[PDB]
Amino acid sequence: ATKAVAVLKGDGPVQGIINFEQKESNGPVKVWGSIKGLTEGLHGFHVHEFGDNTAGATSAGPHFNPLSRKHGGPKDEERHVGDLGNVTADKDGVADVSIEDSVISLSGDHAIIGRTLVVHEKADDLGKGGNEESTKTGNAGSRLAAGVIGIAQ
Amino acid sequence: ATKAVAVLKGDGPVQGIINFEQKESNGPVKVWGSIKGLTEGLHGFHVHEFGDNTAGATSAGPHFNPLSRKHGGPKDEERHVGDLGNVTADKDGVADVSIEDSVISLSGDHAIIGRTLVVHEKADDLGKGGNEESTKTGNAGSRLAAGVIGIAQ
Ligand SMILES: [Cu+]
Ligand SMILES: [Cu+]
Ligand SMILES: [Zn+2]
Ligand SMILES: [Zn+2]
Repeated sequence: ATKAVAVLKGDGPVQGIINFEQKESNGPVKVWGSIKGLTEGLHGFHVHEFGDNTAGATSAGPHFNPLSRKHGGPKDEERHVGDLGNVTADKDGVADVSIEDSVISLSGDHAIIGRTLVVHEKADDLGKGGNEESTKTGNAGSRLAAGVIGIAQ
Repeated sequence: ATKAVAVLKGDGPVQGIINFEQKESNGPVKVWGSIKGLTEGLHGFHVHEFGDNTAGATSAGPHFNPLSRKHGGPKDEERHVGDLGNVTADKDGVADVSIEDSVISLSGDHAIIGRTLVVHEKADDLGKGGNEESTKTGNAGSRLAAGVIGIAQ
């Protein structure tokens, strides 16, 4: 199997460790971990194009989009590769993340290795907001914490 | 061209930004930037295998060594792929980094993308120390700051 990890950090209290596991290179990627310090409810959760934290999460660029599609939810065919949807924080501000995605990969020329995982201020509307921003960013708001996705064992 | 970047941070004052650029996939990588907060003198500078920052630099594992060789300096045939030698801090604690290397790559199956760049407390003896530790780590001592190597624009 192949594995990766991202340590999420930002200017505020939001932080966590997200693990990626891919049993087979043709297979789904399991994404799991704990993010704390979040407001209760939904938060946009995306892989952004660049593993560049020189200006914090801002320098990460847009959602990772090698197929040049519009923004969607992870279940949509029309989505960015980076569109992992939302994660949900409980009443104590903890998101016990558990996602399985068949579009992202840890290998190949479209790998998310070396790119940036971002958790956002607000819910990702999954492209259903009826404006141009919805089909670009999902209206998820600011970037609360980010981490470069690294090779793990 | 292919570009990457690592933002070095740690538990102490040591921090910096190191850029990577590779014009051709079978050509050299230019490595440049700045590191501050260092003691004056030589500091070991390596790519470690894993981009796992969950325990800071400690979780990055050993020097990246896909070809199973002994530790050396960058200009030695016998070296780890990750062996980038020493950077030099001036009297103000600032190391201005300007390296060209033809062993590391930003692409291919042994790419350093998603792995960890680490700056160390002591000089790297470049494998010439004449003890077991020399041919493993170069006696570079503790890891002062580290960053996962990410894809840059
Ligand atoms: Cu995002
Ligand atoms: Cu090292
Ligand atoms: Zn998107
Ligand atoms: Zn080495």
